[PDB]
Amino acid sequence: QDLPGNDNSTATLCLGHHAVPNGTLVKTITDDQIEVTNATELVQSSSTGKICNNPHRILDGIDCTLIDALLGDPHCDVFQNETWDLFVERSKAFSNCYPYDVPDYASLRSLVASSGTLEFITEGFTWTGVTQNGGSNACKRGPGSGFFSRLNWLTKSGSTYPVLNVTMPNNDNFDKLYIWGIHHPSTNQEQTSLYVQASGRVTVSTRRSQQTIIPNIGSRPWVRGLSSRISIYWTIVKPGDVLVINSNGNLIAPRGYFKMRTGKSSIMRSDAPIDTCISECITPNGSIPNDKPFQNVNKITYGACPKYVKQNTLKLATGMRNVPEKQT
Amino acid sequence: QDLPGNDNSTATLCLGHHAVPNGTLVKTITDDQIEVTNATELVQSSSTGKICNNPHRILDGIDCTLIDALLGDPHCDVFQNETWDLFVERSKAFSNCYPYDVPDYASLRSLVASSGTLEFITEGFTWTGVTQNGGSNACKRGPGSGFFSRLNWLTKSGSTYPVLNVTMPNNDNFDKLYIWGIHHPSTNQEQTSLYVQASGRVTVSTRRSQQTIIPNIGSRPWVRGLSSRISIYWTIVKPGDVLVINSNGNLIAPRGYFKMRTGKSSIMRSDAPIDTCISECITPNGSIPNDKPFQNVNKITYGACPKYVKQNTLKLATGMRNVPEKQT
Amino acid sequence: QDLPGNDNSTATLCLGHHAVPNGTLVKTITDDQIEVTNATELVQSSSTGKICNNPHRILDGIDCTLIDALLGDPHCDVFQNETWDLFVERSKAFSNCYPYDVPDYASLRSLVASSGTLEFITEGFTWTGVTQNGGSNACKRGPGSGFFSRLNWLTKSGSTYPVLNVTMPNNDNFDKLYIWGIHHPSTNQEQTSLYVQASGRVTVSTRRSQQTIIPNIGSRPWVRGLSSRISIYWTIVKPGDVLVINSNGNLIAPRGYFKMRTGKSSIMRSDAPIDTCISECITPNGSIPNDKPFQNVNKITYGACPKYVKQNTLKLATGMRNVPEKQT
Amino acid sequence: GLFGAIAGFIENGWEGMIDGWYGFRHQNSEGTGQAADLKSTQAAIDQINGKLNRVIEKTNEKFHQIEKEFSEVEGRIQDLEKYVEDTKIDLWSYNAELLVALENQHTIDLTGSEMNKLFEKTRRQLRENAEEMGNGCFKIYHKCDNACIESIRNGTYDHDVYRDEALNNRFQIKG
Amino acid sequence: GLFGAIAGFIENGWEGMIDGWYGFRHQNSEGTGQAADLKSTQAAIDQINGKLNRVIEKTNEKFHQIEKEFSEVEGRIQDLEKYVEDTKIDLWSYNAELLVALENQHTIDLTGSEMNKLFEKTRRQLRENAEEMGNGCFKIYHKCDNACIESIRNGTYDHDVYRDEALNNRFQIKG
Amino acid sequence: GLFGAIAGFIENGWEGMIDGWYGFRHQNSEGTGQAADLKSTQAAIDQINGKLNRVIEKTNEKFHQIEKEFSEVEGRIQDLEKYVEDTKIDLWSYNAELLVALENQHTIDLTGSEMNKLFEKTRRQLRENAEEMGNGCFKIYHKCDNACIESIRNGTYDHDVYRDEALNNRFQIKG
Ligand SMILES: *[C@@H]1O[C@H](CO)[C@@H](O[C@@H]2O[C@H](CO)[C@@H](O[C@@H]3O[C@H](CO)[C@@H](O)[C@H](O)[C@@H]3O)[C@H](O)[C@H]2NC(C)=O)[C@H](O)[C@H]1NC(C)=O
Ligand SMILES: *[C@@H]1O[C@H](CO)[C@@H](O[C@@H]2O[C@H](CO)[C@@H](O[C@@H]3O[C@H](CO)[C@@H](O)[C@H](O)[C@@H]3O)[C@H](O)[C@H]2NC(C)=O)[C@H](O)[C@H]1NC(C)=O
Ligand SMILES: *[C@@H]1O[C@H](CO)[C@@H](O[C@@H]2O[C@H](CO)[C@@H](O[C@@H]3O[C@H](CO)[C@@H](O)[C@H](O)[C@@H]3O)[C@H](O)[C@H]2NC(C)=O)[C@H](O)[C@H]1NC(C)=O
Ligand SMILES: CC(=O)N[C@H]1[C@H]([C@H](O)[C@H](O)CO)O[C@@](O)(C(=O)O)C[C@@H]1O
Ligand SMILES: CC(=O)N[C@H]1[C@H]([C@H](O)[C@H](O)CO)O[C@@](O)(C(=O)O)C[C@@H]1O
Ligand SMILES: CC(=O)N[C@H]1[C@H]([C@H](O)[C@H](O)CO)O[C@@](O)(C(=O)O)C[C@@H]1O
Ligand SMILES: *[C@@H]1O[C@H](CO)[C@@H](O)[C@H](O)[C@H]1NC(C)=O
Ligand SMILES: *[C@@H]1O[C@H](CO)[C@@H](O)[C@H](O)[C@H]1NC(C)=O
Ligand SMILES: *[C@@H]1O[C@H](CO)[C@@H](O)[C@H](O)[C@H]1NC(C)=O
Ligand SMILES: *[C@@H]1O[C@H](CO)[C@@H](O)[C@H](O)[C@H]1NC(C)=O
Ligand SMILES: *[C@@H]1O[C@H](CO)[C@@H](O)[C@H](O)[C@H]1NC(C)=O
Ligand SMILES: *[C@@H]1O[C@H](CO)[C@@H](O)[C@H](O)[C@H]1NC(C)=O
Ligand SMILES: *[C@@H]1O[C@H](CO)[C@@H](O)[C@H](O)[C@H]1NC(C)=O
Ligand SMILES: *[C@@H]1O[C@H](CO)[C@@H](O)[C@H](O)[C@H]1NC(C)=O
Ligand SMILES: *[C@@H]1O[C@H](CO)[C@@H](O)[C@H](O)[C@H]1NC(C)=O
Ligand SMILES: *[C@@H]1O[C@H](CO)[C@@H](O)[C@H](O)[C@H]1NC(C)=O
Ligand SMILES: *[C@@H]1O[C@H](CO)[C@@H](O)[C@H](O)[C@H]1NC(C)=O
Ligand SMILES: *[C@@H]1O[C@H](CO)[C@@H](O)[C@H](O)[C@H]1NC(C)=O
Repeated sequence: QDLPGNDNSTATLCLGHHAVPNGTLVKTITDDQIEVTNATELVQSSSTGKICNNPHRILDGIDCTLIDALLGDPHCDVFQNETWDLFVERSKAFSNCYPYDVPDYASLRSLVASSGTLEFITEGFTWTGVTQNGGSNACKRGPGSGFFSRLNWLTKSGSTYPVLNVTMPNNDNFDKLYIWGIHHPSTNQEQTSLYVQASGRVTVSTRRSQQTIIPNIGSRPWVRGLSSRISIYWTIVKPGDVLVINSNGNLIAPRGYFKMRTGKSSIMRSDAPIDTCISECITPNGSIPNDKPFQNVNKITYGACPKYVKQNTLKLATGMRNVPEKQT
Repeated sequence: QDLPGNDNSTATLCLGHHAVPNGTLVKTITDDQIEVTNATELVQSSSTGKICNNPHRILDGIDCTLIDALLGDPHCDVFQNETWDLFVERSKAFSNCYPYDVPDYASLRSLVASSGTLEFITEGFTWTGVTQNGGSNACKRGPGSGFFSRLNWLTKSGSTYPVLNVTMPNNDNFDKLYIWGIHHPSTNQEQTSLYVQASGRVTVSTRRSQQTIIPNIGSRPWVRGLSSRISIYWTIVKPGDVLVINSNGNLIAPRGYFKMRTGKSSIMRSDAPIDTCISECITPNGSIPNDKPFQNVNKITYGACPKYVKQNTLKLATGMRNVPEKQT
Repeated sequence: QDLPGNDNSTATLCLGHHAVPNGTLVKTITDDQIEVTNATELVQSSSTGKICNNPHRILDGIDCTLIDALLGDPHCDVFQNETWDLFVERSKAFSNCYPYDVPDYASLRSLVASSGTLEFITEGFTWTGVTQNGGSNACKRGPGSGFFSRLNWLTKSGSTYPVLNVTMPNNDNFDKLYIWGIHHPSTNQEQTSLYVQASGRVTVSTRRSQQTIIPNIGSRPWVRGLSSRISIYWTIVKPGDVLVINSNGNLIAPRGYFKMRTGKSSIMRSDAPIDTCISECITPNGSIPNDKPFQNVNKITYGACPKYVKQNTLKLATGMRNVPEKQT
Repeated sequence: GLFGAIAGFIENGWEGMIDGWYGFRHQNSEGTGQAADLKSTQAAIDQINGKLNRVIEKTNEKFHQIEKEFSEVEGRIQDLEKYVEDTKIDLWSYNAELLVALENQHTIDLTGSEMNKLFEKTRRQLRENAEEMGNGCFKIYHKCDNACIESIRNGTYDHDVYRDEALNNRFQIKG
Repeated sequence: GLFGAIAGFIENGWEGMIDGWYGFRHQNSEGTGQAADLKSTQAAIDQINGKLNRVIEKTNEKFHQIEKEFSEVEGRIQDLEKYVEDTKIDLWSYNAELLVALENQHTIDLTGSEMNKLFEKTRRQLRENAEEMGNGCFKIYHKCDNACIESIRNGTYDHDVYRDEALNNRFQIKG
Repeated sequence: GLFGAIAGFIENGWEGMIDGWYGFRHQNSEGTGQAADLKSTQAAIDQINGKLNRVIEKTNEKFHQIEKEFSEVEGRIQDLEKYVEDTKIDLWSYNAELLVALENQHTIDLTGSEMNKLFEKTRRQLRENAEEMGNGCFKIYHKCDNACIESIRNGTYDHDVYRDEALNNRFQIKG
């Protein structure tokens, strides 16, 4: 095309790719240590060590267990009508009120903890023919004897205890959770002294269910001067239903109902300090950043968190093979 | 080879691939919207809205619950000795017979529902010294009072309720499921009136097990004029074993046994209409076609169904990249 | 460079790859039978049929169930204070001692089986005012009548079964598991004869819990001449806690405690013969080699085993495509 | 695409090729015209059907399972029932999403492979008689009428037949 | 690497190329010099970002789950609670491990593909005027000054412009 | 295969090559001969061993799990126990099946890659002295005795040594 050139020479072009002096090792299908130019870590492996108090409502239980907050141990009256997204239960929580036990504590703690509210409505129960407001010197309301704020201990008026037979409709729009209980005396003399009859009986029923618990007289170990226990029970009454509480003795009566909610609330045991900062993923070790897809901090989590994995490191290559000419 | 020519010219060949004007978007490892020539949908996402009555045996419960069909609520006598692959429980099911409760209703409904049969064999139980066939005006057999067809309510004869002690061997080839119960009176006067003793007791035993239930006298809420309940219990008696029913009061006796089967039967709550058509996958929303590998209609399913997935669409590219002649 | 050669000729080089006459078929993403030069089987599908007694401690239960070894059925006194990694329960296991039942047998067998030890410490319980060491002609200790080695059947002194009220602290470093029980008489005359009162009662409590069981008088089926049963219960007492056993009748008292451990022990039902050989993976079908990643021998396993899969064969191609020229 | 033919050196597709997935277009001394290649079109199709059949196979039947909808608040056991199913659903959703992604990625490379294989094949056939103009077209350096184009397309093209003609006016260094 | 360019015919990388991932070096008629190619460097980068964004997306929120730490020995139900979570953890661990392996494998082939594509592209452009020395360098058989090198690199190189010159001293069978 | 060499341009395999996976046959001035290539044979083997070792590693020990066989009909809790295990087994079965499929697919492309890489490598070495006859054989256009064939095979072939000879009787447009 162009005219015969008076010169003659060639040129050389070489293609190639960069390489870095340092370079990270990564796993592959066929090798488990191959060095690439660059990688990114896919496993979150460390907590800040603090539960960020934002954006979830974190209620610190301080030295109360959620069940004591519910029953209303004097030292937990702080929590009345409280609300949470995550209730944090501290290892140092204690109780000091009448010795109780909750047969299936596990489910009561669960269903209270998901409801997320401790909102109490007092109802006009009328106990005809018994003495109300009994308390104990093991559960002190300040100077005096006392009891759980939400429970009502009924004993003999004058020298009898009648067959209590009360009712409380759920004419409301929502489910109502009633917590009640039965007192187990330690001696037969204690049984008759308080409730007159030799054997109490509590039957709590709705149209849908019934439960009859009979007390058990006997000595248990000394807890706060007492050898007696009360066992805790719960009844949910659906809208339109009726609660009928019938007893001839040993009843620990409900003073009304807790409202049930359906939300995203939970409870978590942790001694991690709550701090002001915003983090959506909470583990009992404190909050962790959900930038990475997987995490290895803890298998217990609340909120938008990375998926727990056994691996503490998983590198994703974000660059080609590193084939250096020199080294550094 | 051949000879020098007079004409001289070249030619041009070009390779290429088709492209479509329309074209579907699809996800990849490296992009999440790349346009291909063609895709196919892997998520089944819609029901016909009808439970096809073929090929599975679908028994519509109409207004009976499977447990009422079992106990034999008068309004469900239709189901006696019925059989199913899938029992469909309707939201509109009701019961109108003596108020009962089944402690662990959940397991009784399960094990009846997998057995798949309600075949009843009446056995010659002989209740010596008590009145049989008691019924209630809350459970009407037509004009009169009545009871569950498969249960036998025993009351005193004149002045006495004896300690019943009967036995019924399983000399048969199969396991026998016996449904029995205990009556809880609402008043003490009711207890003594019916069963003479102040406290009934029912112990049902085999060589392998025993259960003793004691009744609970007290007022429950009014259900069909009654403040009493009966609680339902079940005993499976293995081949070669013996059933011994012993009671001094409050027994609701079995009239024989249900046969147990081992099959592919289940129960499903659904208000979807049953219709004549053939579909192997059933969800409570109606049947769905199992051509696709995954589905998003419902997580509850019976039969050969696609795997439930959260995704409501997952497109599998079934063609190359679409690179059209002109993008706009 | 070199000088002109008279000859003028070319050469031919051909590249290619080996092929084998035989060749295995394998699945791919796009085909499910493609023939490769060589494959390796990834599913372990056969047992040796023998449980290798190494390296795990395998205790053969011979004709004892772990619960009978625990309670101490005479015919199982062999197992006292034994220890295992895997307890093997044989189909031919039987029991011949007083008829008992364990409400939630399932959890007692589990927690004993993971503890891995049957180490018994006798404690100085002092039963004041009752007769000890009662036995039965259905549970023979050699020529004579006897009972479970670890249980103590108490009956009255003279005309008195006092209210037993004993205590036993856990001043130790570890959790203690106490097994106790209650006797259910078959006749009322039997109840009063043995325990004087018309109704026994057993309450076993710690600071953390209580359980009160009341017996149930009635006829059960004849098992070894007896119509009575004893029901078995367990109480774990944490370090620092106290056990209080209180009863006025029908107590089957603990003679001390079992030590609880936390290890890798389990129990497995199998009739596979134990043999001397070393294999880390055990299934009830015998041991299997854990060279392959997956297995299809049994879903029940103990030790380092391949993952159970439904597939009985999964071939991993370990060679190229086989494209033969002859055929074979 | 790993091979760089589709959306690569072959700039774009032909909306006009309604009779196959891959094919040929030519301009020669007699006219122009197009024709789809059926062998690579089948190769692409059968692989896509193969994977499609494997993913469309094996529905597992399930009958009595666990209950998955509750209407009363129970606590611990119901909590577990809901956890078992929720973790099951999340694991299967992960599987369906990774499966179609992995698959789609592979289908684009597989169809792309077939393009480039047709090209390389046509390249080898033409031996010294054509030059790649790098846009997916070959310049054939000799008179190639419609039957010649039919023989390149049906794989019977004898390159020797035109080697001298081509070679001469290919390397006629005279301009 | 499937394509055999990186760690293959291109012996090693250049620690010196600090301005791109792939590029050119040239010995030429007015000095030796290097320059990174930005089009293949972006292609490599965007695919890696794409996969990276897909794996970094979608954290599932979970609120009230099952309890995963117990402090009392319960037996059967607690045994099941521990089994559900342990099997969940093992399944997700298998998934994270296979995912990064599968991915890493693919990233090495993808970046390797881009290398080989730049090479093939440069090859096609140079048409009959260069020969591959098989080490990732082309010998350009004609006088190619810095602007010529710039036009090969920016894809405007007209091969015809140097065809005669090249072709002549490429096939000068005279030695 | 993505690259189209095995079961592609290399029509079939050699049952006779008992000493390697890939190799050379030749027919030169002193007769015919075959010889396996050990470098590509190791490359293919080591990758296959690598993946094989990764899939053959890590058995998880499990000790006390949940009971998986029942002998009495219990209802709700037993229903859940069977569901947890059945869903576990189906998830792991899906994993084993997708794993060997994914793998097998990749092993066929990996061994195919090595074939094509050996080819391309031999191609580059021969520079202007050979033509591909497109069936996996190169026609070497100069007198190449057994030592010449040995040097192509051991990568020391100097193409310049035969460039003039080859080039001349390669392009002798005279027929
Ligand atoms: C049944 O047996 C139990 C245990 O043998 C008896 O419980 C013990 O009762 C005594 C007397 O009340 C308790 O004593 C008090 O203990 C506190 C704390 O150490 C101390 O400060 C007091 O000054 C007094 O000593 C003792 O703690 C308690 N022990 C246990 C383990 O609970 C019970 O009294 C017996 N019941 C009957 C009716 O016989
Ligand atoms: C214990 O307390 C409960 C609730 O306070 C009492 O239940 C109520 O009993 C009355 C009288 O039987 C029931 O009245 C009946 O209502 C139906 C429908 O209106 C009607 O057919 C009857 O003529 C009569 O009016 C009432 O429904 C029932 N209420 C509930 C919520 O169950 C029970 O009587 C008390 N028991 C004792 C022994 O005091
Ligand atoms: C309540 O009813 C049950 C069953 O009807 C009665 O049980 C039966 O009692 C008899 C007499 O003890 C048992 O007979 C024995 O059989 C063995 C074995 O053959 C034999 O060696 C003894 O000498 C004796 O004859 C019979 O096995 C037993 N049957 C069952 C199924 O347990 C029970 O006696 C009744 N109880 C009362 C208080 O009426
Ligand atoms: C209702 C009632 O009478 N409560 C009394 C109780 C009960 O007798 C015991 O708690 C039974 O265990 O005993 C006290 O000594 C106590 O310290 O609590 C005083 C208290 O007034
Ligand atoms: C066996 C028996 O005597 N049944 C009678 C019952 C029971 O007394 C109550 O159901 C106890 O709650 O009461 C009736 O009024 C009823 O309407 O059912 C009449 C019936 O004959
Ligand atoms: C403590 C005691 O008195 N045990 C006696 C028992 C019980 O009376 C029954 O087991 C109650 O069911 O009866 C025997 O006949 C027996 O064979 O075991 C003798 C034995 O000495
Ligand atoms: C709790 O909230 C309810 C809301 O209606 C209120 O009536 C009740 O008195 C409150 N009690 C306390 C202690 O805040
Ligand atoms: C998180 O806390 C657990 C115990 O709650 C501990 O075992 C674990 O190692 C901790 N992990 C990190 C990353 O802090
Ligand atoms: C490594 O990759 C990550 C993600 O692509 C990126 O943020 C990081 O900067 C990369 N490293 C370098 C040196 O670019
Ligand atoms: C139910 O089936 C059994 C089968 O033997 C029969 O004896 C029984 O009488 C049947 N009863 C009814 C109501 O169909
Ligand atoms: C199926 O029914 C459920 C409730 O049973 C409903 O929430 C869901 O959206 C329905 N899905 C379809 C596709 O009908
Ligand atoms: C898209 O792919 C599916 C499955 O391969 C097929 O049935 C459908 O017809 C394809 N679309 C077209 C236009 O061919
Ligand atoms: C069981 O072991 C303990 C260990 O202290 C010992 O005291 C006890 O006597 C042993 N009993 C038997 C029967 O071996
Ligand atoms: C293992 O044993 C089970 C029953 O325990 C049996 O069904 C299964 O087929 C056996 N498998 C092998 C490989 O022995
Ligand atoms: C097939 O592959 C396995 C694993 O790589 C190997 O042990 C076996 O020897 C191979 N077969 C042949 C004939 O080499
Ligand atoms: C290929 O095309 C040429 C020209 O039409 C024809 O002669 C030849 O027979 C064809 N061969 C085949 C196999 O179609
Ligand atoms: C390419 O480089 C040449 C030489 O510098 C220049 O003339 C030409 O315009 C450039 N083209 C582009 C698109 O950069
Ligand atoms: C390659 O083969 C030739 C001919 O036998 C020999 O001279 C040369 O040294 C060989 N080189 C190597 C590295 O084997």
